[PDB]
Amino acid sequence: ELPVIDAVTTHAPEVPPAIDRDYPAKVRVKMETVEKTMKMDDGVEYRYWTFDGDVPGRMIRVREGDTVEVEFSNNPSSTVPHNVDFHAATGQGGGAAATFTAPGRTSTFSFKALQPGLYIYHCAVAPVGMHIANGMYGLILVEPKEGLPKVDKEFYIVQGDFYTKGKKGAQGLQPFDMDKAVAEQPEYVVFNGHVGAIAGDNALKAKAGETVRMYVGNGGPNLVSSFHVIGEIFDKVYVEGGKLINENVQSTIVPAGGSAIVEFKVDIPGNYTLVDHSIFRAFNKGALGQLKVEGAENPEIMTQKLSDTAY
Amino acid sequence: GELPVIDAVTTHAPEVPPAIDRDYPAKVRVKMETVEKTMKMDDGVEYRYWTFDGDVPGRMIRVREGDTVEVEFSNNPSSTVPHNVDFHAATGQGGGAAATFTAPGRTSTFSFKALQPGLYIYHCAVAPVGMHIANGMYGLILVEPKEGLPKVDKEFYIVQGDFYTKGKKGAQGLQPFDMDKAVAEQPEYVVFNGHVGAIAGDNALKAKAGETVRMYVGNGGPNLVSSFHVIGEIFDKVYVEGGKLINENVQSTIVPAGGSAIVEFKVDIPGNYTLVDHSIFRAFNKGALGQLKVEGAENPEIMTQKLSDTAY
Amino acid sequence: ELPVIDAVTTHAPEVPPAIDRDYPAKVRVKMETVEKTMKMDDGVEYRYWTFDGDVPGRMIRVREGDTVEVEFSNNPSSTVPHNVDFHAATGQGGGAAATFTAPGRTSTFSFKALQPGLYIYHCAVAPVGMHIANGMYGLILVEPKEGLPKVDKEFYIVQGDFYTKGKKGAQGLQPFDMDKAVAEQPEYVVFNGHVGAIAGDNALKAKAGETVRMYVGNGGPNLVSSFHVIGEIFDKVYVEGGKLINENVQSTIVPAGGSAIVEFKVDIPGNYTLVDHSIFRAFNKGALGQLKVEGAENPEIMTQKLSDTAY
Ligand SMILES: [Cu+2]
Ligand SMILES: [Cu+2]
Ligand SMILES: [Cu+2]
Ligand SMILES: [Cu+2]
Ligand SMILES: [Cu+2]
Ligand SMILES: [Cu+2]
Repeated sequence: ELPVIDAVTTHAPEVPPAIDRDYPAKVRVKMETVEKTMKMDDGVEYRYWTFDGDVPGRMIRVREGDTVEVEFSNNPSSTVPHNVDFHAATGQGGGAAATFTAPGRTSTFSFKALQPGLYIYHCAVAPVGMHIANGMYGLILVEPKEGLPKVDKEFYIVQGDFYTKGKKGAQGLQPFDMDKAVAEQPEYVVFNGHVGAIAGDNALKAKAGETVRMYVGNGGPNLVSSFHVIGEIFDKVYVEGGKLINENVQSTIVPAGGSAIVEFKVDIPGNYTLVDHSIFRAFNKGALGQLKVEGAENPEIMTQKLSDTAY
Repeated sequence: GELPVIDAVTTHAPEVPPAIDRDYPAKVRVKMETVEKTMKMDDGVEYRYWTFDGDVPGRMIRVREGDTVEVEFSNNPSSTVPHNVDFHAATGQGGGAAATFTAPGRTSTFSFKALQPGLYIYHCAVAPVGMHIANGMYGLILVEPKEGLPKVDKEFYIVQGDFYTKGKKGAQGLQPFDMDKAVAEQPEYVVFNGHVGAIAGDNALKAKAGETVRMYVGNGGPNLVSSFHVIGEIFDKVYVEGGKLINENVQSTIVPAGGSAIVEFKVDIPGNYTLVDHSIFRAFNKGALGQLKVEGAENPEIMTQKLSDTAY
Repeated sequence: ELPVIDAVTTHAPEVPPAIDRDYPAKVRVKMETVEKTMKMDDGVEYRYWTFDGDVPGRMIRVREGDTVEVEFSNNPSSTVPHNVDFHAATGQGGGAAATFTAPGRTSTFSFKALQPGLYIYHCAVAPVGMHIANGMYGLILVEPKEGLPKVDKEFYIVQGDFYTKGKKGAQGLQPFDMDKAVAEQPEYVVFNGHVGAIAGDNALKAKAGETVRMYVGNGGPNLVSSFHVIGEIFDKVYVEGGKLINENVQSTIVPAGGSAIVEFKVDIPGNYTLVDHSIFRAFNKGALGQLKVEGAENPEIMTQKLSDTAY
């Protein structure tokens, strides 16, 4: 039958390596759900529900035609059951029924990855919106049979909207707020679970001259992202994460429960800012990340300020 | 004047008219009636709907690019206001709205040429436009390419809409339209085909394992943009924004307000597949949830049941 | 080096002429920021922050491979500094750092236009959302080296959402409302800065038989547009302002901080209404424009009302 291979899965913002196999395999993935309290912002704590200890879950990377076998464990300290719906999976609930797992239990199931693409996976236990809004989502990349083109740098980015009882900035442990969630009025909108998770000392890094690809998911639960990198243009966009390629795009829509792949070349050093360009989200609710690029200046691409005079 | 005349075959949702087996233009005659009527929105919740032909959405029309569409548009004498129709398929003043303004008890006729293929919203455009749309007056007209569309085993007609009631969702009785919530874009219900449960439970769509499925998806709005997804399926093909461009291997696709999309997939194994707007509180808290029930033989090679349950 | 050329820029809804040049140039652009009070609607005044005296800024048109040299002046009557982030620019802030300009000063800098497309530019001084929400955005078109196809008529259209302390209709000078902006609850949604800016006596004009191209931007700050022209179908859409072309589209998404190009032939006379088809925006918040087309009727394309009888 098919050979068995253990999956390499990565914590955001890292991405598993490209697959060098030209035949189908049974790829074994282990996942654990963990409820834990973490910092959403300075002085603000939140009780996240997570795949494997953070938001988003770890990235999976398989090849079209693979069978994906999932061993799904719910930590005994969890208060509720959890499960997983893979948008990459064809069949009931994307796997949700087969993976329904009470605290302190393990479920196993498998599915065939019939189509390439970049797929959200998320918990689907009722009330589904709360399980997602507490942070239970990630991406699985299903490569085309021939692979994707080579790039220098790859990053794993997932946007989410969060609903707290207090206003943004209100200190302490902030509970989930169902009324704000139903009204689609989030207090925080973030990349990778937390304000500053990929900014500042957590900034992404590259060098001038390098090609960059970002695997961008939107776990929602509710918002649609107008995704943009300040100071860059997307040379290529895989539209809605599908096969169709657009070029020379400044800002691209990432549907709720959907994805996009964007590619660009960083030509000169600087700090490049990832945003949701519904711009009060970025500068007032947290939807802001950084890519720091080192290397040599090149005035032919962009200069510093050349003069300052009276007007 | 010398074209043959064909009576249109139109369908109530979720059904779709047969494919056109024509490689030549015709004059297609369409009859429409507008009716105001109280129906159930949800358990114990009633709503005064304004409708094309007695339900939400209106009946689906299907013609071929290059056809002349002759519309006979009647407003039921019981209606309280005039109604008309703007076809996004039509080129010219108001998409036909200027030519179809019809008082209760009257009938208007006009015609237009369907110059471009696509999947087009049609809706009432009487002032105030947002209320006429928000009360349910929208449908789809499919204009086929001259060579037709590929064959598929099953076709469905789905239209999302957002609704604005004075009471909160669940509040019992006849709920009036709430202008202030509509202007704020804060709907109480978000539904497929006009009502909670319209294509779920006993009303679920039906297919058999092995069949290819095409869904004609509209968004009448008035206000929301849909992130459309089928739980347990991947879109093999998407006609982007309802146009000529085809995307493939898409999990969730944007349906603009007043816009559309065509999606296609193959249902490989049995199960209950859920249509949602994946702005997910709309799906599970406001009604934007449909079901496709597929019967046939299991296939563990596509997906298994739970294989084991052990202590962790 | 490069020949130096002065830019021809235009106030909306006009577009600069097509570029016939077959060689790269250094294109000099002068921009001034001005804060001024203008009418938003009948009896409603608003303190706008503008590029060159209105909303949107003047449209810039250059050729892929040009160097764009910007002379950026901030009027001494301004209360705060202003700058510009060009989405067409590759590098720090899209130029925002290099163009940071206090009231009464002029900055200069330059950047190379590396990719064709239709790009938003906007102010990026903190708080970014407020500078954008007060009116500081425009479009720059970067033509492909071979130019775009010829059309008869071209228009410059930019949607924006505005946040006033009072409800829509409230008279007098209306201050910016930060709370409504953070909540994404605008009072006005308009084309080109004001209610009626391209309607009525300000309507766009064409003649039956002409091909029309609209360069459509969305300055936001927050809303995504479902752009539609009542009575027309888009023959061509440059998706998200990029290279990919869709055809036969009734309504297209314009991302926040993004753009689209749409093209259609006007076949018969009439009044064709530009709307955001999130339709309460168009008929209750101001997102309504008009294209008046003169010429001969053609009943084979659409008839008038042919009869009115009893039912
Ligand atoms: Cu869960
Ligand atoms: Cu999902
Ligand atoms: Cu009506
Ligand atoms: Cu419409
Ligand atoms: Cu400014
Ligand atoms: Cu920007």
